[PDB]
Amino acid sequence: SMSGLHRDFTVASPAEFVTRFGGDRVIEKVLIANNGIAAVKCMRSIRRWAYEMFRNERAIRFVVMVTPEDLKANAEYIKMADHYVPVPGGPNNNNYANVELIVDIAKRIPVQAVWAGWGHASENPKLPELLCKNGVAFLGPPSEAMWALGDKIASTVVAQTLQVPTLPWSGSGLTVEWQGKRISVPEDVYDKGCVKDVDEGLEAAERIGFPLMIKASEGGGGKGIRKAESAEDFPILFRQVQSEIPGSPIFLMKLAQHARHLEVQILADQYGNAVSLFGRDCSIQRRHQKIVEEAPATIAPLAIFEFMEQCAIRLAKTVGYVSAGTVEYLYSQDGSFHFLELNPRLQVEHPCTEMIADVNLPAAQLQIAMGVPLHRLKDIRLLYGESPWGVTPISFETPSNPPLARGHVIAARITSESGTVQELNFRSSKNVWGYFSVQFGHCFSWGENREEAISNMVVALKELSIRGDFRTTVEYLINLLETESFQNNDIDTGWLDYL
Repeated sequence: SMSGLHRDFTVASPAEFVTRFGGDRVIEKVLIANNGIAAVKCMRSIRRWAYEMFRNERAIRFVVMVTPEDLKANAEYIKMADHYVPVPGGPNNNNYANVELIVDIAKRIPVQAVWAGWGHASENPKLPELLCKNGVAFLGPPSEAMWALGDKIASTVVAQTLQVPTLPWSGSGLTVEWQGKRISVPEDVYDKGCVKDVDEGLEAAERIGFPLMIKASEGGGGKGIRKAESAEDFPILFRQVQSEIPGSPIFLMKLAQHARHLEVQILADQYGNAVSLFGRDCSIQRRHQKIVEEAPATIAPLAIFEFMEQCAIRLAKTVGYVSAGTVEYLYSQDGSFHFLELNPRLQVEHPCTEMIADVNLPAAQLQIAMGVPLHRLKDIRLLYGESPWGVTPISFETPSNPPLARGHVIAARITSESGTVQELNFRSSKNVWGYFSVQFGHCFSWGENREEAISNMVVALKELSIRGDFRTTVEYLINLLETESFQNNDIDTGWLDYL
């Protein structure tokens, strides 16, 4: 995982840093509630920052969890960490996703914090909840924020309240009344967004139009989802969704007719300040999978993408968000965008943004978790044109130097033809780096401009193809990246099919 690329700008210990930087809580021992690439990038990013600040890569100790599997396969993440605690094997609910387990190990060590990144319990509000109730910090939003955010039903009411365009759904039109105190959606208004039976489901279904999606809020992970295309199928489809994720609330939402998928990168401290770090473009997908990703998103006019940025920050500030998160939008060929959801966690394609904005996200996460306020994070100060170590307040809303992304990035999701994660090296192109977890992986390419970004990524995939387990699986990526349609960044993405 890439960590990036006279006075004394260093302290002697976490303690001094917390004190010196307006911090309010010292975290020097962290438990990583995850494994694989997530566990690797978390350590690498933080340790890079630890070295820059303490001239000691180990200043922030790490304790990881190891299932009898990862352990036997010799996952690299195991020897990297400072301490590791062996955990039960089997599905994640017996480990990396078992919340009681995490807080239990978190308490016994003890650590001052936990990081889960993405996957597993990363989005389960009961984790930060149980952690705080035992005085263990969380490198992610507080349970209140995720609560106040809720599932799609709740968050959509909130986007709507804040007047953010949304796709027509069973809850279209619902809002709540809106100094402090985060927003909350009444249990009664929430139910007005669901559907209890085929009777009322069909009702709303007619008001929305076909085709549409039948989705269970508790659903997710390939479950609790269906595509209704006619009133003659709604009944069986709706009952299908019921039998798959029983008891779950269900809602309907219009099926977006092939548009762009844009993301906004949010970063917020524990004081009310939240900023955007440009966004990502992930309109290229192969069967519900983000294959190729861009950064920033150029497809959309800076004026319109900047507005999405503001709404996103608004949305975040309202739920009292903390740390990093993603707000997904749906930009249309003409100029219409709709809020889709907010990711209460860091994503795997984050290195894109780290690359165009020079921000070490996991390190930001850790400093915010110690109470350091945005204007006191070196990476942000620099991004805002300020002093690397000044104490000066930064006006994020109306900055004197509106940050500009440095370059363009391309990200490709790759697949194969001891260890769990393999770091990739390229003698060919030099603005590319990647990893491969053994199954899937990612490659990140930097370029002075989009052209060079695409170019480099390609020359890299080719070097990649020399590898045995990569003689075919990445061929279509190269062909795809070289297609003229992609070359000119056509607003239309249809061409992805007849490839």
